[PDB]
Amino acid sequence: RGSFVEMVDNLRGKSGQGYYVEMTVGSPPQTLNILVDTGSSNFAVGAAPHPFLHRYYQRQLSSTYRDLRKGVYVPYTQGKWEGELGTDLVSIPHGPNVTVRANIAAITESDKFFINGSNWEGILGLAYAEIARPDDSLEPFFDSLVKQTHVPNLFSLQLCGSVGGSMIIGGIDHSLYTGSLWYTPIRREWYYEVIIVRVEINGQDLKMDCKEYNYDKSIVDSGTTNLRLPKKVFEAAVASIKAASSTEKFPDGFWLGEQLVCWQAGTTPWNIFPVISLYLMGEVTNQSFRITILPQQYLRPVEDCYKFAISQSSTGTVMGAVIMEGFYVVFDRARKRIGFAVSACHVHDEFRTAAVEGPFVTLDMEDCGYN
Ligand SMILES: C[C@]1(c2cc(NC(=O)c3ccc(C#N)cn3)ccc2F)N=C(N)O[C@@H](C(F)(F)F)[C@@H]1F
Ligand code: NA
Ligand code: NA
Repeated sequence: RGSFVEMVDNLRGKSGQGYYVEMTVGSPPQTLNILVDTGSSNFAVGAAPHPFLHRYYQRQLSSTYRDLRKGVYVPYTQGKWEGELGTDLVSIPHGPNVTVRANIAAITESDKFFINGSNWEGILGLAYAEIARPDDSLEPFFDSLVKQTHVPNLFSLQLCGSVGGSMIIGGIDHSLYTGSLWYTPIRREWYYEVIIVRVEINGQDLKMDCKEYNYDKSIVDSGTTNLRLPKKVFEAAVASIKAASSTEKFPDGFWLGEQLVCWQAGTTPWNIFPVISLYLMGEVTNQSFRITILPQQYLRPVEDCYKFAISQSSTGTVMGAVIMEGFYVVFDRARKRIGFAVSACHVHDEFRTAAVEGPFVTLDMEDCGYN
């Protein structure tokens, strides 16, 4: 408990391609790099020689593979995968010293799913059964780990924005953050859904009915890059960010992520750009706390050309790698709560850093959830 040196620095990534962990499947073990995704619930790995893949799961080499004789077809807004379900032995070499029989979707066909040039071959969905495909009877990886071993029911993520970071399975590592953790209730176990109770742009309230902030949900999602905001909130949010920064001008397409913006090396003026404050529902009645991110988080370098990484959504708020990279994030499934602390690795400057503070008094926080 509190100290897990074998797990520190067990994630890798390339900017905008996500964070992955090394895993092994089958006997003998086949090593695969696997995207860490708290916004889905399937363990799904490349199982056929798609040209984008460095490696793929070869069921025929595994003596412990068991076929479930059942297909799965999974579309998303862009792209899709189809695969064959079964189970096999899975370990995490730089995770707990255990092996579990987990469900695995062996991906046999995909479209716009794998990234050309990336170093990962599958996805580890860490969310709950309610959104597993085909349905909630396909037990997700984390559920199997907890049922079959003594690994405690929690994990935590430190994403460092050549990306790296730490996934601590079964605990928290105190060297990964500073100050205190503050917890927000997981409103329902499907996605890691939470409730945003107030939003401030450089300490000015957007002043919306807070139901707008969670229309139709807000979730914590390591498998998305952007901070995504419901359209109505996104519109209010950039209007207020535009106003805060208008001491300089950007093309308008910029704010829709339709073009990039550039300054010449080491000239980016961060001091014009405002901080963005999200207040999350706290653990106690009428109590919230707030997390504060920097322009360093919402202006992503494209390899000095940044992309605006907040974007409108029709699926609700998505706190992607934009948010998580400032924070150490504890997915405390045993107590149905998500903890945030300042990350000991976040990208910052001389004037400002990311922040997690409380308590604040916020009344009627239950009105903020969408039904
Ligand atoms: C399974 C799924 C998903 C995630 C990624 N994710 C990255 O490719 C990436 C890229 C960069 C970063 C970063 N930083 C993280 N992930 C790619 C394909 C996917 F199919 N997971 C989530 N959460 O979002 C859904 C969606 F992508 F469709 F929106 C989708 F359900
Ligand atoms: Na257990
Ligand atoms: Na600490």
